[PDB]
Amino acid sequence: PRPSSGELWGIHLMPPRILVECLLPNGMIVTLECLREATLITIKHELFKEARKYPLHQLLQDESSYIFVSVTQEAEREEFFDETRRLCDLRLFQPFLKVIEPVGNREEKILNREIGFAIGMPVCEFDMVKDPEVQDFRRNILNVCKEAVDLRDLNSPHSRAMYVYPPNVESSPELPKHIYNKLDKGQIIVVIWVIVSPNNDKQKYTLKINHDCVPEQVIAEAIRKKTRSKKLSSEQLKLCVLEYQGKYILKVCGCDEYFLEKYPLSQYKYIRSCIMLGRMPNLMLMAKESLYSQLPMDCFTMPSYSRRISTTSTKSLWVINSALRIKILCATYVNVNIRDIDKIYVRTGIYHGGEPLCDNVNTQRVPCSNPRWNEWLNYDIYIPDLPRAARLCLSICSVKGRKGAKEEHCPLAWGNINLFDYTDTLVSGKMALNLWPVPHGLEDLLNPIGVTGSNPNKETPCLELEFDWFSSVVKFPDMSVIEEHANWSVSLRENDKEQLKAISTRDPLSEITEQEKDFLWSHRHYCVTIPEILPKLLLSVKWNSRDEVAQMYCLVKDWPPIKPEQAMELLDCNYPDPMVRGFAVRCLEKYLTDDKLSQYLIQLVQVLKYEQYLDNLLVRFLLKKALTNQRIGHFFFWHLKSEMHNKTVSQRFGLLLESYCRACGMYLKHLNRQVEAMEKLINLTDILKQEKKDETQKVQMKFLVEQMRRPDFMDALQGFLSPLNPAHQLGNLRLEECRIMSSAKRPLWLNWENPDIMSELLFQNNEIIFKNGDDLRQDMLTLQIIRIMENIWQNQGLDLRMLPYGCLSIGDCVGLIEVVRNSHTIMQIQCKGQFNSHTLHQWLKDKNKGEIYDAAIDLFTRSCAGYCVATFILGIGDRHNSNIMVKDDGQLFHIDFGHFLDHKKKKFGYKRERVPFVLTQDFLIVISKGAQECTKTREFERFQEMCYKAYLAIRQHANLFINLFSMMLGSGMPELQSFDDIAYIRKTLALDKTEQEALEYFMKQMNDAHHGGWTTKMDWIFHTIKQH
Amino acid sequence: MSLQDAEWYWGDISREEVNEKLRDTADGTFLVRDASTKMHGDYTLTLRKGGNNKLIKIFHRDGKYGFSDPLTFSSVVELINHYRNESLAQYNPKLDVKLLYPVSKYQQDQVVKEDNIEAVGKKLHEYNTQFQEKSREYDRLYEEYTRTSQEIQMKRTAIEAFNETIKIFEEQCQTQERYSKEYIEKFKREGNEKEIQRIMHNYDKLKSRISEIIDSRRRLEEDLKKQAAEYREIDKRMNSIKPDLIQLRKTRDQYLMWLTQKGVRQ
Repeated sequence: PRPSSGELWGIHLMPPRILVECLLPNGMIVTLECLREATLITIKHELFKEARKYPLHQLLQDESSYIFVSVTQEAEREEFFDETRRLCDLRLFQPFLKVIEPVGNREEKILNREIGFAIGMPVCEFDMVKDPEVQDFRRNILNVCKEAVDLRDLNSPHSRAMYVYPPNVESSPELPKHIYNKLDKGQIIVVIWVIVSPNNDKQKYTLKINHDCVPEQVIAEAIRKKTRSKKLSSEQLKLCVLEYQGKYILKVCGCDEYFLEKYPLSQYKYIRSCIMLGRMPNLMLMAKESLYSQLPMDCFTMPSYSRRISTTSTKSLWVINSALRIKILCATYVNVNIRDIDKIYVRTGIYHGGEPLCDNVNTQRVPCSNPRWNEWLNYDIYIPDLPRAARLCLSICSVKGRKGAKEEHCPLAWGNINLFDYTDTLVSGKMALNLWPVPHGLEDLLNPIGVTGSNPNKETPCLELEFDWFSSVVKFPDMSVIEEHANWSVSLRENDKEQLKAISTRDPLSEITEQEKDFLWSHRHYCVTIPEILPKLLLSVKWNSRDEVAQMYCLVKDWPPIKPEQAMELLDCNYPDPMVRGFAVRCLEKYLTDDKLSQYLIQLVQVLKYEQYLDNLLVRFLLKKALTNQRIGHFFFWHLKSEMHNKTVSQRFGLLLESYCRACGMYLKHLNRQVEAMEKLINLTDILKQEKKDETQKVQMKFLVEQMRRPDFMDALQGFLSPLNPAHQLGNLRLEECRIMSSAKRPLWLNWENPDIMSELLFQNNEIIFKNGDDLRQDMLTLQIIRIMENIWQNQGLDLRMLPYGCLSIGDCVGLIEVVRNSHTIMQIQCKGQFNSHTLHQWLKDKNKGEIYDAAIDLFTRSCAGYCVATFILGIGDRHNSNIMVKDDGQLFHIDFGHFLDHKKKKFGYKRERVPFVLTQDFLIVISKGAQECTKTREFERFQEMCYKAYLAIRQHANLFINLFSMMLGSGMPELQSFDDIAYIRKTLALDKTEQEALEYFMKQMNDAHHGGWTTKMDWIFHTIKQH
Repeated sequence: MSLQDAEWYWGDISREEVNEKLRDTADGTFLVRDASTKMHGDYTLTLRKGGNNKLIKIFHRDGKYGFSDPLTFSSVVELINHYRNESLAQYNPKLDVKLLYPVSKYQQDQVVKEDNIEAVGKKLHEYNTQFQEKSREYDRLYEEYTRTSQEIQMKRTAIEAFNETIKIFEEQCQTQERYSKEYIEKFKREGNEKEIQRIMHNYDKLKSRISEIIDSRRRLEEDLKKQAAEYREIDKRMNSIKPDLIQLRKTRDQYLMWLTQKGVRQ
């Protein structure tokens, strides 16, 4: 288990000096001893000096006439045009260099190498792909690239600044009451800083303005205060302000977050946070010009592959008068133990999303050692009834029948195929399909949620199929044809209206009866009056009848758009129809704010895996957004890149990343600095986890220290943007604060200076944990959900302070984690109290003496309520004093989630909804400020109502969370695999109960788990206030 | 004749529990359970049709019961049998299938034949123990499978890199041969012998270099072969224990349910 992807194949680090084989153009070979960090400029020069001592030396030209080519660890022939790169940074397969005269389109070659580096794969690999769908994607997606780059450079330089520095804003300007009341009669105090020439002194202005004010008005007020002493005519003043108002721009002190857009100030997230937290907003004023000057010109260039030439009886599907027939021929091999298995067979099914369009069909059973069927399988479906998104889902299965009449079936390998290709052609003739390994945890014989297409790895079980032929190319019919047919397919009410409404208010995974379906379908024209019933109407549709589908098409054509929160459902694995999904994208296009798109990016990227084809409306929409807003583009890039190792999506994500990198402008050089930083950190931790694993910590710190001081390491790990938040610039490393953490995977705790000139006001330290070895996708998802919960609560005037710290997966079990400062585990706290129940409260007291004591209690209480409710709903793996933390100012939060939903049911069998975060007496004592009888205090009653409100607020937004989890089923998370996995949150949110029953259920859970203490200020009959 | 003693009436089991039971079964398979609302009167019939589980609400008003609006029954048992013999076109005239295979409580509980709560408890302990053990093994195997898969990919990519490398060194040889021949003819014709051997010496060096690189690739091909064999054996062993591990889990879940049932309830 020791192969390495370091500086050479098989070697993590080059020795300080190394022999490099140099292949001269005259056929000679010169062995040169090189410093591992020497540049190619040095090496080339040293080589051509030495080459004089070798034969046929006169045939060599000026060294300036040549560059180096070699083989990289990706087995590409790479030409080294940038001779300032270091030998150790080249990613050589083996230490040799070949001398050639540079040919060809240099600028394209250089840009393709930069793209290749960014995405983790040489773009030349794309040119080899025979699949017409792939080459068509590459060419056709370029339109979206051009449309974005044009739209970016249109209103220059302002439209460019907006692309690079988009406004970080909330989704509405509307202030919740708990926020507004913290203002001073609707006004905020802000501090505006200016760097004055010539000594770059810092001057401070404290302003008091309406929260409403646009940045330009903030600047206006600043001009007023500045010219206070130099008194003038009010008209010249009002006109002075008017003339120079748009001469400056505002910036958050400490990070690269600008206010370039006329949103009200309080709608900016930084400012909104400052109000909520009672923190002084510190902004920096600068001339518009000193920003617009920085902004790189982004030029987009049409690639070569857009400049190449690529080389009658077309029957409507609907006039093919036959049943569906598919032939299973043979499979090359299975890996089974012949002694443990009786027979193998191929299982098949025709699907629309997760629903079978007819019954599944097995081949006959045959011996393990001879996988041959030659069988036409007959499906109970008429070829013209095949919906556009129909798929063949299959598996090779083993069967063992050794106990009674009982047998055990196991899928060995699976594969899905679109019945129509991306041009609406019904597949025909022979096909060979390389199958995929069955996902860990999956027990079903088919895997219909899985991606379609052949396993690119051709050293895998290969199934030969054959589809029917109709002596002609067969195509899905035109929209004109379908629309016409619907017309000719179509040739108490107060109770009905109120029942439809009731059906529409239920959650996406709510049971719908056959009665309700026939009811929905029969009132389909009336359903437009309640447009958000669309998902349920769609699932009432019989997708195996062209008659019904044609009619359903005519409805979604004119369907009124519905909110993003609901349209996203139509992009999960249950709604595969290209019209249905088009409608969904149109809703996103019109109503999804950039803020919400960023908020839900993780899910929107994941549902790309569900798309039948490379080219679709969703991917064009996402790429467009990624290319018109760089904060979206950054995370777009990193979410795609982090999965490039997963062969089920690396083609699709690779092609998508290529087109993004080609058009993203200068930000590609910033991303390349991030990727090389991450690559160095992977290599450094690989060494610690492999070579040096049986060494002590002290020795490991010695090695770490000497490595980080090397020029090639310093160069790469200083002066780049944080991938967690690229508004944070990572400057010089503070080596004395960097360290390897104690845990097993060997995380690195890294610390950078912030080169922002006003870093003392905010983020003096940028600290990150880099972790190589743990799968971080579940933490990232859980932290995301917490963030969304917190945002829901805030919007309802519910101030429950959560701490959804940054966690970013950046590749296969590798990621970054934000460091939360001044925070300690409960265990650590009890260990510095010997400790009773009161140690925690006492700890908190000492850290918040005097007037600030109550603030800490309050903050502890609110954060406690938020995590109590969030963990209950999500079923986070049980809490203990090591995965629960508290800050010095009393903010409580949780870490290390790594387990959720009904994972425990599947392991132990016990059918129960746990209460993961049980508030022990330690916590109760804090909330009650030390009272003897904690549950009977007003503070505990206040804490309770917080929990009740928080709970109902998430329940009221149940659609959003069910849809967000549903979009993850195809993700590769063992814990999040079927809709049955999402059933757990339907339980905790008590979605099949009334709201009042739901709150009753929540109180009953808390009581059972805390053994009493949770009381109602309602009467049990009407839930009306009975006290105070 | 009573709802409770009916073999297909399963009480308060979930949708999901029914999905598991009706999974991959034949058309006509059915069962009845409490509604997911738990409104104390409403029950749900679940029927297998065309590879799909159908939920049919059982409407309970006055003293009657009905699929459709005309409430024309008196017990749930009545209704199920009335459709169990005749066709289901009476419900809705489209694609009648009636009700032909019932998922029975009774064949399930024969799996657990221990008399006392202590006999059951003890066998639950054994099965649970075996299950957590055999889970652990299978998890361990999957990690090895995953590590082995990755390494094989690295090695495939490394073999391609050797192939490209070897090609380039072979090109150098051809380059050296294109050139040197017109010089050996001249260094002989002009007396120099040491310069000739410096050419030959560089050619020998290149030749031996190519031969070491070719052997290195040969050795990697051999390792790839061995590891490809380990990989398929790891796959065999996972294929062997998967179905046994599934069965065992259902047995554990069954005893646990059985224990629950013969324990105090509230």
